[PDB]
Amino acid sequence: SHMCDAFVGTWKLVSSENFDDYMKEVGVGFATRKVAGMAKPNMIISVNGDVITIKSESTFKNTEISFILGQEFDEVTADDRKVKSTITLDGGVLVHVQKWDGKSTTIKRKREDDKLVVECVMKGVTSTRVYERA
Ligand SMILES: O=C1C(O)=C(O)CN1Cc1ccc(Cl)cc1
Repeated sequence: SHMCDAFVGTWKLVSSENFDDYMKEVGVGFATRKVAGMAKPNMIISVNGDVITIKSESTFKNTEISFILGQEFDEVTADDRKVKSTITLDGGVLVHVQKWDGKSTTIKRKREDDKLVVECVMKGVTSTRVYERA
C-alpha cells in the first residue's frame, strides 16, 4: 500500500552533527561513543506487506529491526540498550520512540530532497545525521 515508498532503498551516511553529545545524553560510554561515532553506516529500508525492515550495516555493528507501524516491539540497540520501541508515521515522518529504564529517546527519519535525514533527540540534545542514496 505504498507505505513508506520514498524511504525504501539503500542509504549511506554522509554527515553527522552533535552525535557524540546525543550519545552522551543517552548514556553511551566513552569507548562505544568513539567507535560508534567513527562508523559510516548504510541504512537499508524495505517493506513487505505491513512489515517494515530497517537494517543498519557498519564496521561497528550490524542491526536489524522489523516492525508494523504502531505496534510495540523489542529492540537491542547498537550500544546494547534493551529498549521497547514503537514506530509510527506522522505526517510523512517515521517517528521511532525507544523506552528503557524510565528514559525515552526519539529518532525521526524524513525524506528531504534526495536525502534521508535522521534526527535523534534525547532531552534537549539533538543530533542530525544525513544519508544519501548508495
Ligand atoms: O538509528 C539511527 C540511525 O539511522 C542513525 O543515524 C543514528 N541512529 C541511532 C543510534 C544510536 C546509538 C548508536 Cl551507538 C547508534 C545509532
